[PDB]
Amino acid sequence: TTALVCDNGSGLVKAGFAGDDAPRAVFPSIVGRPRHGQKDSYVGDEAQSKRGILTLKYPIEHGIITNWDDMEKIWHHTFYNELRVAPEEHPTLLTEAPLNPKANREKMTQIMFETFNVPAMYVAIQAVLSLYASGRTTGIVLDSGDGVTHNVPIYEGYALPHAIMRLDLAGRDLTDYLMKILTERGYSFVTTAEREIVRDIKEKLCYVALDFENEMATAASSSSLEKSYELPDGQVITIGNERFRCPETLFQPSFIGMESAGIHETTYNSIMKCDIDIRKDLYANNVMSGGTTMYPGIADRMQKEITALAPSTMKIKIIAPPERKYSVWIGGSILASLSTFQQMWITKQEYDEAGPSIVHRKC
Ligand SMILES: CO[C@H]1CC2=CC(=O)O[C@H](C2)[C@H](C)[C@@H](OC)C[C@H](OC)/C=C/[C@H](C)[C@@H](OC)C[C@@H](OC)/C=C/[C@H](C)[C@@H]([C@@H](C)[C@@H](OC)[C@@H](C)CCC(=O)[C@H](C)[C@@H](C/C=C/N(C)C=O)OC)OC(=O)/C=C/C=C(\C)C1
Ligand SMILES: Nc1ncnc2c1ncn2[C@@H]1O[C@H](COP(=O)(O)OP(=O)(O)OP(=O)(O)O)[C@@H](O)[C@H]1O
Ligand SMILES: [Ca+2]
Ligand SMILES: [Ca+2]
Repeated sequence: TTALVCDNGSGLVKAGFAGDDAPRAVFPSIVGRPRHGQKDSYVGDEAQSKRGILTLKYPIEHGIITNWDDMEKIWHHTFYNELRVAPEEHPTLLTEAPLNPKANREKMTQIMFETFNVPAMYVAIQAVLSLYASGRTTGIVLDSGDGVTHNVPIYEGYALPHAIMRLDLAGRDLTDYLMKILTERGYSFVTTAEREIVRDIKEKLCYVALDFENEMATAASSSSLEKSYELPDGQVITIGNERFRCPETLFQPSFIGMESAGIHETTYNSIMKCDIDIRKDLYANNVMSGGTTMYPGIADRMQKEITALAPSTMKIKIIAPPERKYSVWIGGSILASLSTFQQMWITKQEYDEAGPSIVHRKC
């Protein structure tokens, strides 16, 4: 009876056992079916590698599960293939997006008990789990993944739904933009294989400039910011100002034609929707989570930008844990293992005697 933790993301599923330091399984949130072994369906890395003979579907869009048949296949693959577990033997903690609809969390609960016959289950908000992994119960999380970005203020352990901000700009948009600007440089990154290559470039060589203009001027007048990158076939290319122009989009979404406030502004706006009494607690506990917060320099830039927006007397701290690609998962692991959490699981009996809407009371 070890609990399972499944963190379901737009781009990647992170899954494993409560008490482990990291998820054992990290794989793409993709289900593929034949166009014309062969097997009836494929999930994860195998679906991506065999994509030329498959139609791919992405059942989590901007953090929200939108296809239940495909999501069932993802969970089945997680349990049976990746973790090699019988879900009927393990309490299972799932994660969900901030502002996940009531009907959605009901269907998650239904499927876990009825399809997978789990003995117990819980559904927790991703950003809240990341805050827990940072060792606190009060703060404001910026969670940015492959498909969605949220600001989530949290007080005494619970998210404050009225102040949550959602922005449909995240890692996939940054990858697409890097493809575009490397192509404008004189290269050609346009195909699906080239998307995977550019994602690798983004993850290895991009960074957030402390000051965009200073960095552009450095790049214009020297080769000091230029890095080499070797493609799979051996050709070597040069990346220059694209390294920081790509993640700059988070702070200035207009670079890709979005009129949204940038991540510093949405952080400020979210704090200002909260009760005035807790705002200082939020400013002093800005926690970054998700893969799209991984850029070197992001914390210092956030500190600078929030300082410029906040009152002059305000103490501001940005916490950017090294583990933040997996901090939602870690939060789930430590929560599921915690003595005081054990009474909070929805049990199989509780489900049988209430149905899926028990999720609103217990979660
Ligand atoms: C080495 O592993 C760590 C890696 C890590 C990941 C990360 O993302 O962040 C870093 C660490 C982090 C920045 C860190 O870095 C070095 C610094 C952090 O600074 C304070 C230090 C953390 C220590 C690791 C931790 O030592 C155990 C310090 C400790 O200090 C006293 C903190 C303890 C917190 C009390 C504890 C809480 C938050 C955690 O408890 C396990 C929560 C799960 C409690 C949740 C809770 O009380 C809610 C409100 C209640 C009800 C549920 C409400 N829900 C679900 C609402 O939505 O749950 C029952 O928090 C912890 O015990 C946190 C433990 C974290 C780990 C074991 C992860
Ligand atoms: N070192 C890195 N630098 C920049 N981006 C990174 C880095 N590592 C991972 N990423 C990006 O992070 C994203 C994946 O992060 P994450 O697992 O948090 O998202 P997700 O949970 O799948 O999606 P979402 O939370 O949006 O639903 C991808 O876009 C990936 O390219
Ligand atoms: Ca996520
Ligand atoms: Ca703008």
